[PDB]
Amino acid sequence: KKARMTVDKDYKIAEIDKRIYGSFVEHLGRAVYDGLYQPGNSKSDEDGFRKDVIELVKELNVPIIAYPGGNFVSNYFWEDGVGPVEDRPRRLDLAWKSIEPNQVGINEFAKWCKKVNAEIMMAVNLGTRGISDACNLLEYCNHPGGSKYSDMRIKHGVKEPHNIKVWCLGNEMDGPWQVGHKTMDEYGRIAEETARAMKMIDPSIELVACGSSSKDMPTFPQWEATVLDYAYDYVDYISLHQYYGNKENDTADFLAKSDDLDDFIRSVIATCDYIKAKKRSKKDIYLSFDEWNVWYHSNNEDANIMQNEPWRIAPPLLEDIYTFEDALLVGLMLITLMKHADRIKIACLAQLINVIAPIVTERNGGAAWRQTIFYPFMHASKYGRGIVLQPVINSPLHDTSKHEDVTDIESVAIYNEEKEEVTIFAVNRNIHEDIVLVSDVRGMRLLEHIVLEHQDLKIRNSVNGEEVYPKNSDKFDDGILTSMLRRASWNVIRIG
Amino acid sequence: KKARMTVDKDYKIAEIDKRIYGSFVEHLGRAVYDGLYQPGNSKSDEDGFRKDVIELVKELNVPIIAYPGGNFVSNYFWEDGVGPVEDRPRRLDLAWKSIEPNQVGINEFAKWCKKVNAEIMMAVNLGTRGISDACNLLEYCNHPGGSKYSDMRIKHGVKEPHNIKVWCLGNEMDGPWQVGHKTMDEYGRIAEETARAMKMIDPSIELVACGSSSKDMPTFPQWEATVLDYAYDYVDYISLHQYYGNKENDTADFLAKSDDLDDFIRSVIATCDYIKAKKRSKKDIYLSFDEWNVWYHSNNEDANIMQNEPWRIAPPLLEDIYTFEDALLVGLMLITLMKHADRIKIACLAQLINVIAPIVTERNGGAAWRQTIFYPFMHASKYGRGIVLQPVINSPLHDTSKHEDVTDIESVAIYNEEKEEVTIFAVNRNIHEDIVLVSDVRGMRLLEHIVLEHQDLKIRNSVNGEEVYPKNSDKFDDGILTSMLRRASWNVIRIG
Amino acid sequence: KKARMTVDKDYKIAEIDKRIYGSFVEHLGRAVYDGLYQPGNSKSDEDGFRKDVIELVKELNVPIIAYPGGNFVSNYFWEDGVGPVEDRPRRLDLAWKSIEPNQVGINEFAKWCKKVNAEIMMAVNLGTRGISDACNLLEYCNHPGGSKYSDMRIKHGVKEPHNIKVWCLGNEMDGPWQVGHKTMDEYGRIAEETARAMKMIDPSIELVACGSSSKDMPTFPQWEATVLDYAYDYVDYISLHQYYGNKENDTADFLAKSDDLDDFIRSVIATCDYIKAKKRSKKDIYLSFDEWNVWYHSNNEDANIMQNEPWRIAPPLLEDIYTFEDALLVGLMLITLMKHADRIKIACLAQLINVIAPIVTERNGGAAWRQTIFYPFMHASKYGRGIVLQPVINSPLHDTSKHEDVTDIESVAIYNEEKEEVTIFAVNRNIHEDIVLVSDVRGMRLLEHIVLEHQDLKIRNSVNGEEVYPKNSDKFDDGILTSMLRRASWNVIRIG
Ligand SMILES: OC[C@@H]1O[C@@H](O)[C@H](O)[C@H]1O
Ligand SMILES: OC[C@@H]1O[C@@H](O)[C@H](O)[C@H]1O
Ligand SMILES: OC[C@@H]1O[C@@H](O)[C@H](O)[C@H]1O
Repeated sequence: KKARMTVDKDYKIAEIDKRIYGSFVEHLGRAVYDGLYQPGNSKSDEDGFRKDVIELVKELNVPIIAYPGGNFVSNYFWEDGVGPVEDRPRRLDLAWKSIEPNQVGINEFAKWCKKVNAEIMMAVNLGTRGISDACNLLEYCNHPGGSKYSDMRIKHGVKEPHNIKVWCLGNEMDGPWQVGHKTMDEYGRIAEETARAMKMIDPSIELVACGSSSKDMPTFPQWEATVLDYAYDYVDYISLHQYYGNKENDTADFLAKSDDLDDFIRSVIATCDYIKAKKRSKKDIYLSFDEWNVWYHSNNEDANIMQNEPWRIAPPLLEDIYTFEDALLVGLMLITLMKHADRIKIACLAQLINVIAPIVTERNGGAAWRQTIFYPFMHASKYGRGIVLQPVINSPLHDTSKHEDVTDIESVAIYNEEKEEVTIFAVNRNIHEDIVLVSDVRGMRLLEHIVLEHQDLKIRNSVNGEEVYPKNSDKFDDGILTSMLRRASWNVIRIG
Repeated sequence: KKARMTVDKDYKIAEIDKRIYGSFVEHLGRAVYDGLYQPGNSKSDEDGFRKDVIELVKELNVPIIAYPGGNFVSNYFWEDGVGPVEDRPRRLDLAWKSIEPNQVGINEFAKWCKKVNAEIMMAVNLGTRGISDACNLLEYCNHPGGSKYSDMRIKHGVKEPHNIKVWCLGNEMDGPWQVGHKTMDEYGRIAEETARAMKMIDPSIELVACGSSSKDMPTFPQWEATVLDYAYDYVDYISLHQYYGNKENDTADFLAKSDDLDDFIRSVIATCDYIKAKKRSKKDIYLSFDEWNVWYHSNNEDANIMQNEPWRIAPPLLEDIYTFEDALLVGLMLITLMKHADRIKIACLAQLINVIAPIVTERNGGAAWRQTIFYPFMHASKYGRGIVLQPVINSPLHDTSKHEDVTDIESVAIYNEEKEEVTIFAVNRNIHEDIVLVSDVRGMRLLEHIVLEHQDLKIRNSVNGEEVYPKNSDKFDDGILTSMLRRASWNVIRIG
Repeated sequence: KKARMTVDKDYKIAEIDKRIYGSFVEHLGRAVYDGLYQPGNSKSDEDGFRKDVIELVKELNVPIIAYPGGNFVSNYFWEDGVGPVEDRPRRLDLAWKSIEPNQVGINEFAKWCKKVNAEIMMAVNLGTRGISDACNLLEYCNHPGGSKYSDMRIKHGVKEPHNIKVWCLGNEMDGPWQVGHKTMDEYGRIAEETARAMKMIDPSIELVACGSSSKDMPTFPQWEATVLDYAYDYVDYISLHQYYGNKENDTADFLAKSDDLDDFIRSVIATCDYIKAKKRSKKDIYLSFDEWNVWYHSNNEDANIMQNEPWRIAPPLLEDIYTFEDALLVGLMLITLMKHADRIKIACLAQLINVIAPIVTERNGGAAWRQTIFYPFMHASKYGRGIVLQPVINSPLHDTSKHEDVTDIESVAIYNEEKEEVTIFAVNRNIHEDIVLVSDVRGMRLLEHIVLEHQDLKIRNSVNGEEVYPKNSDKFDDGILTSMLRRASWNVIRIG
C-alpha cells in the first residue's frame, strides 16, 4: 500500500524520438476503403478523404505511418496503384482473401499523410518481387526527375518527390501465413542486396530489416541474428512485432503481459549488440517496433469471411472493439516502450483506421468514434516528448496465473526541458487495491492530473458514445509528488 | 505349366482412381501441329482438330491429360499462347530445339479436352519463371471474374473459368538436359512457396510436386525426400517417371522390367511415408506416375534431327513405332499400376498423339491409326474401373539374362460391384511355354476372353492395317475359372 | 651490365590468340558520351562517331572489345538500348551515380565495332537479371529470324544477326561495391544455369565465367574453384582482373609488380587444373584477362564527383593521365600476358576510350591524343602475332623495396611464319644501369629496333603533344643479334 519513486533531471535514459508515436495503415479490411477514404461521402473532402477521421488522426500527433503492409505488401505490385485511376487493375489480395481495386495508391495515400501531418514509412514487396523493383519504387518516390521512374511520378501528377525517409525491406516473411515466405538465410541475403542497391539511389534513407513475426516463432532470435549478420552494414533498424490477447478472461494475467514485452525488447537488443561485436561495428542497430497492439476479439468473426464470403472488396476484417482493460495494456505497452526509448526509435500502433484501430468508422457509410485505446495513445504522444528518466522504483509485488513478481505500478518520467514540465505516466495493474505514489522529484508545482478509470473492466465504446475518456480528476508538497492511483487505472501526472 | 491364383472380393487393395488411365500431350514434335491440330484438313473441324483422332482418344477413355509439358514447360511463357492469335509470338523451344508458333495455347487445348471428354492437368513453368507467374496462370484459369487475369480470360473469349483441378509444380528439373535445372533444395523451396501461394488463390486445386526424372538419377530418391520435406503440407502428390526399352534384343528380360517398375513404386511409397513420419502428418502423399511408356525405337533419328535440322516447326521427333512385344510390356505395366491403385491415383501414358504414342497420324495431313500399345491401354481403361483384389498367386518362375525369379504369369483381378463383373488382366511373360491359370473365384458365369497374341514378337501396326488387335478368342466350372494363357500373350478374362 | 637470351623456333609455347590484344568500353564517364560518340561534332560521321578516334582505335589493332560492362551491366536492361531512340528511357546507373541516356545501345555499338574492325564480347546482366533475360539478348543477337527476339532485331534495323562469338556471364559480383552482389554458390549456380540455357539457343558461342575482382579479394581463389566446379561443362574461360598503381612513388618496385601478375596467373591456372582433376575432365579452361591496366591517378578526383555532383551525364570519371613509367609497366604486363599465351586466349586493356585509356578526347568538344600507354599496346598488337617462343634468359637480377630478385631484363619472342619475322619485346626495369641483350638466334637479317624511352619517368602526354612516342632509334651479325637496352626502356627488336 506504499510505492516510492525517484526522478532525477541529472539521470537520463535517452531522448525520446517522436516516431515511437507512429502508426500503420494496411490495405486490409476497411482500413482504407470506407475507412480513411470514402469518396462521395458528405464528411469527405474533394479528394475523397473523410475529414472527421483526418481530425482524429491529428489528435494522436502521429509523425509517421507505415504503409501498405503488413502481409499485403508481400504480393503487392506498387505500379498497379499509380497512374490514371481508369487503368488500375483489380487484383487478388492473397493475404486477406479479398479483392484490391487500387484506387488508393502511393500518390493518394501520400496526400492523406500531408492532411494528417505524417511521413510515410514505405514497405517494399520482397515476397514475389526483389532488388530491382524496390529500386524502381525508390526512384519513383525519391529521385527528383530526369529518369524513367522519376518522370513517371511527375507525369502521374506529383512534381515533387515524396522523399520518403524510412523504408521496410519487405514484411515479416518468416510466417507460414505469408506469400513468398523466406528462410532466415534467403531473407538476410535479399534484404542485404536490396539495402545495398537502394542506398545507391538515395543514401539519405534509412532501412528497416524484418525481425521475427513474433517472439513465439521457433526461429526467434536466430532469425534476427542471421538477418543482421548479412545486412549489418546496410540497414539501420531491426523490426519487432507483438500483439496480446485476453481470450483467457484473466485480467490479472493479461495485464501482466507488458513484462513479456520488456523481456522481448531486451532480447532483441542483446541480439543486435551480439552481432555488433561479431562485426566490430561502431554502429548500433535501433529498434523499429512497427507492429504492436491488442488483438484477440475479432478472431472468430474473421474466419467466417475468408472463406465463405471471400474476394469481397473491403470486408470487415479485424474489427476488434476494445475494452477498458485493453487500454490498460496499451498504456502499459506505451510505458514499456518509453522505458526503452534509447534503442526503440520507431514504433507503430497497429493499426490506425478501423482495422484493430483506435479510430473507427461505422460500416457502409460512416460515423467515426474513439475506441478505448485512443486516449492512452493520445496522452503518450502529447506529453511524452522530451527526455526519459530512469525508473528508480520500489513498488508492491503480486503474482498472477502465469506471471510472478509482477510490479503493481509501472511508471516512468518524461522531462521536457523546453516546456519546463515533467509528465509522469503510471498504470496500476492491481485490479483490486488502490496504491499511492510518492515521488522524490529531486528537481526543482503541480499542473494537473488526468486520469482514465472505470468500474467495468469489460466496458467498450461505440458510435453511440464514449464510456472511457480522460476525466481530469484527483487530488504535491515540497518537491515530493504525492498522488493516488485507483485499482486498475491509467494516470498522467503533470508538473510545472 | 499350371499357374494358380485365388480371387476373393473380401480381399481388396484399393478402389481404382480412373485418373490412372490418363495421358499427356506436350508441345513436342508432331503431337500438336501435324497431329491433333491440322487447320485446313478435310478430316479436321471448326477448330482445326482432326475428328478421326478425337474419336481415337475417346476410345481410350482418357479422363485427364497433362499439358503442356514436359520439358517444354520449363521455358514456356503461357501468355504467348493466349489471346488474339495474330499477336502471339514465335518462340524458340530450347527443350526440343523447335519453333513454337503458339497457334494452340491454353484455351485451344482446353476446348480440345472437352471434345475428347477429358480435363487438363496443368503444368506451370518453374524453370525460367516462378511464384507470381504461377499465381497469374492459376487465377486466369480458375478465378471467375473481376480481377486482372480472370477478366483477361473473359476478354479472351472464354467466359467460364477452366477450373483446372490438378496442377504440376514444374517439370523434372533434376536432369542436366532441362532448361532451368534446379538442385533438390532449390526446387524444394520454389515448389513449397508456389504451392502455398496457389492454394491461397484456389484452395480446391490439388498440387503435384516433381520427383526425380528417373530412378537411375543419383539424386533418387533423396530428391523426393527433400522436396516433400519442404512442400509436404501444401502438395498432394509426388510424381514418378519411368520408360523401358529393348535396345538389347532380349525379349525375355524386356518383359521382366515391369518387376523393376514395382520395386521403383515401393521406393517412392517408402520415401513418402518416411517424410510423413518426419512431419508427424496424418495426410498421405499419393503417387502421380505422370510419365510412363515404352520408348527406345526413335532414339537415333531424334539425334539426327536436333541438331542437324534445328528450329523447324513440328519436327517428326520421338516417333517410336511399337512392336507386339512392346504392347506386352505396356500391359504388364498397367497391371503393375493397378496392383498399386491404393497409392497411385494419377498416371499418364507418355504420350497421347504421335510422340511415343498409341495414336499416329501419318504426316503432312496424315492418316491416323492405332499402334500395338493402343490396345492393352484400351482394355485397362475400359474394364479397369472398380476395386482391386490382392493378387494371391503362385505361378512358375524363370530367370532371364539380368533378372532372377521372374514370374511367368502376371495377373490382377479387379471387381466392379455395380456392373456385377470381375475382370482378370493376365499376361504370360513366358515367351516359350503356355500356362493354364486356375483361378479360384470364391463365389460369385464367364462373359468373354479377349486376347492380344502374335507369333511375330517384333510385328508392328501401320496405316495399312493392324497386325495386333483384340481377337475375341479361346478357351468356369463350379467356381474355378480355368483359362489357357498362350505364350507371350495379353489376356482380359471376364466373369459376371 | 650484359644479359644473355637465346630464341629457337623449336622451343615453342603457343600460338598467340589475337584476342590477347582486346579492349573494353564501359558506359562509364566519358567513354561513350563526349568520347567515341558525339553526334553533332564536326569530326563525327553519319552515326555520331568521332572519326579521329575510329582511326586511332584502328591503329591499335583491337580485334575484340568487351561491352557494356563492367559494373554498369549489373543493373543494365538491354531493352533500353534498342528501338526508336525517342522511346529509349533515361536510367539511374547505380554503378557510377550517373544518368544513362541510352542513346548508344547494342545495335549502335555494333556498328562502331565494324568501323574499328573489331568484335563484341558481350556481358549479360546477372546481378538484377537472370536466365531468361540472357536468353532473350542472345536470341536478339544470334538467331537469324522468325522468332520473337530475332524478328525484333530486324524490326530495329539490323536484318542480319551480330552473331556475338563470346559472352560474359555477368560481372565481378563478389565485391560489396556492385549492385546485385552474389556469393560463390549463388554466382556459381546462376552461371551454370545461364550458360546451360544459352548454349541451347546457340551452341557456337563461348562463355566466360567471372573470377574474383582481384587477387586480393579474401574469397580468392576459392571463388574461382567453386564457380568452375558448378559451371565447368558449360563455360570456356575464367576471367582475371589486375590493376597497378604507383601512389607510393617507388618507380623500381612499380616496374616489378608484373612478377606479381605472373604469380597471379599461375595460381588461377593451378586452380583450373585442380578442378580439372576433380571433374576428371579432358577439357582445359582458358584464361580471359578482360580487365588489366595501370590505374591510380584520378582516385582523388573520382570521389569528389560522387556524391557531390551526382547523376550527371558523362562526368570525367577515371580519367587517368598516364606518365612514362606507366607505359613501362603496361609493357611488362603485355610481355607477361604473351608469356602465358598457352592459357590466356582473351585479354582486354581496360579501358579503350577516355576511362583509364590509351586514347583521350579533351572534353566538351574534342581533341584526341595518345596517352603514353598507347604505344606498347600498339607494338604488341602489331608485331606480336604468330608463335610465342620459349624464352631462355640468364638475365641479371636486382632487389627493390618490397620485391626480391627481380629480373633486370624481361623479354619474349613472337615468330610469324607468314613474314619470317621474329619480333622481340624487351624492357629494362633497372631504372639505373644500362644492359645489353645478346640474343643467340638459332634461326635465321636485322630490320628495325623501335624504342620508347625518356628521361623524366613522370613525363606525360597531352592534347598539346606527345612527349612519349616511338623513335626508330638504336643501336645483328651472323648468329648473334646484339642490342643495347637503355635503362627504363621498352624495345621492340626485329629480324627478317
Ligand atoms: O497487422 C495485422 C496483421 O498482423 C500481422 O500478422 C501482419 O503483419 C499484419 O498484416
Ligand atoms: O515425354 C517426353 C519427355 O521425356 C521426359 O524425359 C520429358 O519430361 C518429356 O518431355
Ligand atoms: O575499369 C573497369 C571498372 O572498374 C572495375 O572495378 C569494374 O569492373 C569496372 O566497372
